[PDB]
Amino acid sequence: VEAKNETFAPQHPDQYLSWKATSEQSERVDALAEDPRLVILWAGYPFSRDYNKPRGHAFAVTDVRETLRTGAPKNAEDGPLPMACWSCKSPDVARLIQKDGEDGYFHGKWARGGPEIVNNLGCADCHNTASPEFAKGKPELTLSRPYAARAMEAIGKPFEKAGRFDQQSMVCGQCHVEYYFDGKNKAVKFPWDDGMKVENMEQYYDKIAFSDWTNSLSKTPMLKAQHPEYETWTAGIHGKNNVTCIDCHMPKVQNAEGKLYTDHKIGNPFDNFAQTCANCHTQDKAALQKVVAERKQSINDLKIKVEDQLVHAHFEAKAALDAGATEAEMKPIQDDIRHAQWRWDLAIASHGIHMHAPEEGLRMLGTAMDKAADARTKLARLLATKGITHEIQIPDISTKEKAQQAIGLNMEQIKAEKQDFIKTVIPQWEEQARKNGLLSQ
Amino acid sequence: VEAKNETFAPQHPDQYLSWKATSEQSERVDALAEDPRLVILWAGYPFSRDYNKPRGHAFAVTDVRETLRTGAPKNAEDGPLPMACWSCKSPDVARLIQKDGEDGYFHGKWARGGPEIVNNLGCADCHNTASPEFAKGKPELTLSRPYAARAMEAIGKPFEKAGRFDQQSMVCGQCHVEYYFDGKNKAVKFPWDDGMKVENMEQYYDKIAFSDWTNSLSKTPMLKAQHPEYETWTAGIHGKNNVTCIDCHMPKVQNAEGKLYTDHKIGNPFDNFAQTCANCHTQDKAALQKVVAERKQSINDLKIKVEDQLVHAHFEAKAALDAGATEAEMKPIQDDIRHAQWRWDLAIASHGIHMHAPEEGLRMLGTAMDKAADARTKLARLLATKGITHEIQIPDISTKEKAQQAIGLNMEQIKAEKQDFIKTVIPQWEEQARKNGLLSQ
Ligand code: HEC
Ligand code: HEC
Ligand code: HEC
Ligand code: HEC
Ligand code: HEC
Ligand code: HEC
Ligand code: HEC
Ligand code: HEC
Ligand code: HEC
Ligand code: HEC
Ligand SMILES: [Ca+2]
Ligand SMILES: [Ca+2]
Ligand SMILES: [Ca+2]
Ligand SMILES: [Ca+2]
Repeated sequence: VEAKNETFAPQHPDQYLSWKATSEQSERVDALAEDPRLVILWAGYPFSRDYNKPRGHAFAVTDVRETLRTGAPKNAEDGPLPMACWSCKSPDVARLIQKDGEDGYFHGKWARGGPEIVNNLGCADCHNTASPEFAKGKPELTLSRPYAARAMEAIGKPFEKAGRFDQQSMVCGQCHVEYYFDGKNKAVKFPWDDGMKVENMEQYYDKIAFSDWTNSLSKTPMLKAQHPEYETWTAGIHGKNNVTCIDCHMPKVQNAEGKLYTDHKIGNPFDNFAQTCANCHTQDKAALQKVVAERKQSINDLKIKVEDQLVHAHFEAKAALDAGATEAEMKPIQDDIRHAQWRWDLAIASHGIHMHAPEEGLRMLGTAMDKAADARTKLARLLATKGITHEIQIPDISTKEKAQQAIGLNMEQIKAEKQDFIKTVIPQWEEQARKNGLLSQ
Repeated sequence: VEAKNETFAPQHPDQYLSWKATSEQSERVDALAEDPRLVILWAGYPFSRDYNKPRGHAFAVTDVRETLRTGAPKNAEDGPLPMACWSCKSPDVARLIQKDGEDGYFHGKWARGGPEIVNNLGCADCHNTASPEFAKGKPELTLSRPYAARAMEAIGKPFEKAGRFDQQSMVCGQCHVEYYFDGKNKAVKFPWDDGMKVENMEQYYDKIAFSDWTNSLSKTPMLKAQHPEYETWTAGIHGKNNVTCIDCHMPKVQNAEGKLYTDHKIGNPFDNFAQTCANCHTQDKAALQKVVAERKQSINDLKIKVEDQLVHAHFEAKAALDAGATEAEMKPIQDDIRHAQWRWDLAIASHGIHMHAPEEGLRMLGTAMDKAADARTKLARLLATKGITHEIQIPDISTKEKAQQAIGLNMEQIKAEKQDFIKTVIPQWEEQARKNGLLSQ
């Protein structure tokens, strides 16, 4: 596998050039600053430190390098996070998987990978670049992540038997999914064995009593959702009609000399409306943008109501622990909080949900609300048995920075450490990669 | 106005015959039997006695005659309900409105109308049959209910200025809407002044402190939703694309001799798929029925979770009243129950919601859940201050008949009175109507 994408700029100029252009999509928006409530709901987990909205594929490697979530490893065995964090960021992951094998790849801390995983998300992620057919300009789409191949099988869709159009969406489905870390090596695995609906994955995580972390306010064993667009897309009316991710996000387009190719500048479809929705819809651009924005507002409105409930629940649960509640007394409440938050998180962890499957988004939040209702109703009784009967009062969480101080984060300290790491360690990584010829000189 | 529909059978055979055929749609399904939870939620209101799903237009008059809800008037001034209950059932309503004027029509009890309102929902409800153009076989659509005309104005769409296709949906919008009874005469009025969304109508009813009834379990001043398909259709993706009620429910169709006309057998569109959906869709019948049925199950699943919460809330509120809670103490809880149930009710009072605007149905239920959550959380605290800290236990409500006994209904007594009334008073009404030539001999 060839991870150095430049290698391919000469044979495949139109793709290389449009691919490279995702660097223009560089706005990196602080999702926590926008919704400080998230810091409470993720108390005790790295997402409470740093969580931004997605940007261009071109920023993948640098963004995982720079999140507060990966911390500031002193050495190849240090740092909070495992090798698996590289998995969906670079074609060097494919290199390493074929070089050291999967287990070899997953072994160790993220930091171990720093001077190995250096090329931007690119050609060998989606393409079997080895094939002689690829130089000839045929796609030769492939799944380069074996854990993604397994999952497509688990879901009844073995890649190599799927038709061309299913395969298009599956390449995106290598990374744009909900996943968890499986086993002591912490390998990536999509929780799809029982299906891809919220309640499927819920029972699945429960069969194996898995938790991503324990919320540090309520002591609840939490599950974390991550960007489930593949699951959520297939549930939506476009996916039911086999409108693929490529149909909206990678439209066929023309050379300055009318040669047709696929736009690799993967971004917002509305930017190229004539070449995307317009292919299948007669409504004009402003009409369709308007509909989409209404679904975004609806979901956001309900989204915040659920989040407000969960903020009350985590702090009520803390008030109960402080009042001497025992584990047996907390366990049913924690079950409800775990379930409520999982449904909420999965509902909105994809920033596309209002477009891909707005009605599933709304449905998940409704069922999140049902569990949050139970959680807080059980807490009001529990606290009563402890002699407390007033409303539990929440610290000021009107800003990201207040919410972070409120759950005990030393943000200056944390940012200082990260800034020191970025400034000094990353350039060491790139110099090592150059010497080893992993990175273009 | 000509309320005797037969009058028109000779000039307009294809319409008359298909119109008459809604009598084939005669299955009258007991909605209460299916969901006994409704009896609790409507405790103290007529809907807790009798509530069926819709059937054919041909059964409108007889169904309003036979519901337990209209009771068994001893005379023209007796009975629980007003004249307004006739409003959306018969073209004799249009007769009376033009003959006695609107105020004259609304004055009095339902019972007063019994020998006056006797023809089936029909031609003069939707058509200006007076127009010479109508005999010539032009539609000459009209709004025969002035309170419907006002509402279309209130919504920025004066009928006579709307285009042909908006007008099609507006005739259905004379009856298929959420309404309330305004003033001492209890005239029909659509609560559309602030718009037709759930939150519009909610603030609207609140501005004027209106209540339909007080739930007899929780003493909450309740609002009742009714079949808001007009409002809900305009909100959905088909209405946004001006697919009219006629496009799915009254398809254009062909004579045995290829004369084209509009099917007046108003029923389920799927029955005539080749002539309805198929006009605009390429998916086949089973594919589209399958989608529609999934949305129906999603909504029904959420629907029952909200209902269960509201059942708990009404009985918890009762427990609190029983424990001595004062009005000041109850008022904030009652506000939340009123709001929660209103959002739920409006979300599912239309049996078409999963088809017309599934996502607005889901959304409303989500916001119903948020208020139900607040209601029960405040109740748990209120009860605590009364020395109660255990879960409030709910009577057995597993059947319609159990739930009805549980809220204090004497159903045998009620049914016996109704049965007596139907057997003896109705045939008197029809004989009077014949003698006055209101009803075909
Ligand atoms: C595929 C299964 C992934 C694994 C494993 C990890 N990430 Fe990821 N990440 C993935 C996608 C598809 C996206 C974009 C969509 C989205 O909703 O964000 C991302 C994005 C990020 C970002 C940028 C945004 C942000 O959160 O600031 C960061 C910083 C990031 N990912 C970090 C990260 C870490 C630290 C991981 C190891 C736990 C990790 N990702 C794994 C897909 C996948
Ligand atoms: C996934 C995120 C991709 C990355 C990274 C790259 N390509 Fe791609 N490419 C992708 C898809 C989904 C498709 C279309 C397949 C189909 O069935 O239509 C393609 C296609 C190509 C082609 C074929 C010609 C064409 O349709 O334009 C070429 C020559 C190609 N891709 C080249 C290419 C190069 C050089 C890349 C690295 C810079 C690269 N692709 C990355 C998806 C993805
Ligand atoms: C793992 C190798 C990925 C594959 C395969 C695909 N995407 Fe991706 N995507 C990935 C990451 C890590 C990120 C976040 C980048 C960051 O640094 O923040 C993304 C992001 C997107 C976005 C958002 C773009 C923006 O400007 O905001 C989109 C629209 C997107 N990805 C689409 C997409 C499609 C359509 C894919 C299949 C061809 C696809 N991605 C594959 C990682 C990976
Ligand atoms: C058209 C029917 C689409 C298909 C098929 C897919 N996506 Fe999409 N996506 C679409 C739109 C219109 C938007 C933007 C919504 C808006 O408010 O403008 C998106 C967005 C995304 C994003 C996030 C973008 C961001 O926050 O920067 C991602 C990560 C994304 N889409 C992924 C994605 C994948 C993986 C798909 C195949 C499973 C896919 N989309 C299909 C429209 C459409
Ligand atoms: C063909 C490959 C499509 C492209 C490209 C886009 N859409 Fe689409 N859309 C498509 C189908 C086949 C359908 C189902 C209706 C039908 O014609 O049978 C739709 C439906 C929608 C809807 C309504 C459903 C809903 O989710 O509420 C919307 C709002 C919609 N499509 C939006 C949309 C946008 C914004 C697109 C460009 C980003 C777009 N579609 C592209 C097929 C296709
Ligand atoms: C229009 C503004 C109406 C007024 C005023 C009343 N009703 Fe009605 N009713 C209306 C529609 C559009 C429908 C069918 C749709 C639906 O969801 O039911 C009905 C149906 C009935 C039925 C049949 C089903 C049932 O509940 O058993 C009955 C018995 C009925 N309506 C009774 C009724 C009474 C007693 C009224 C006065 C309070 C009344 N309706 C007013 C529209 C309208
Ligand atoms: C509303 C529930 C209606 C009732 C009751 C009746 N008609 Fe109707 N009719 C209705 C609509 C919505 C339309 C279509 C208008 C359009 O723009 O296409 C019609 C049309 C007719 C016509 C016109 C010819 C045609 O398109 O078939 C005729 C001759 C007609 N209607 C006759 C008719 C008679 C005789 C009725 C009482 C038995 C009657 N209609 C009732 C809606 C409604
Ligand atoms: C008041 C005069 C009405 C107008 C105008 C329209 N409808 Fe109606 N509809 C009305 C009632 C009172 C009822 C319930 C009948 C009963 O006795 O239960 C209904 C019912 C329907 C139904 C359900 C039919 C079934 O078989 O279950 C549908 C599909 C329906 N109505 C459609 C409809 C359309 C499309 C209209 C505009 C042309 C329309 N109705 C007008 C009362 C009135
Ligand atoms: C196609 C896009 C439709 C339009 C436009 C309207 N309706 Fe509809 N309606 C449609 C379907 C497919 C169904 C049945 C759903 C199912 O599960 O099979 C319905 C149903 C109704 C009903 C209730 C039927 C019943 O319970 O017997 C009513 C009262 C109804 N529809 C009313 C209605 C009105 C008033 C409309 C214009 C505002 C309207 N529908 C448009 C499909 C479509
Ligand atoms: C033209 C007058 C239509 C008729 C008749 C029916 N539908 Fe439709 N539908 C129509 C449009 C213009 C759209 C929007 C997408 C697009 O092509 O631009 C749709 C969309 C749908 C959808 C997807 C949206 C959603 O609500 O989830 C479904 C599921 C759908 N339509 C179903 C449907 C059925 C069951 C119909 C017969 C009862 C039907 N449509 C008729 C236009 C028209
Ligand atoms: Ca973005
Ligand atoms: Ca996860
Ligand atoms: Ca029916
Ligand atoms: Ca009402």
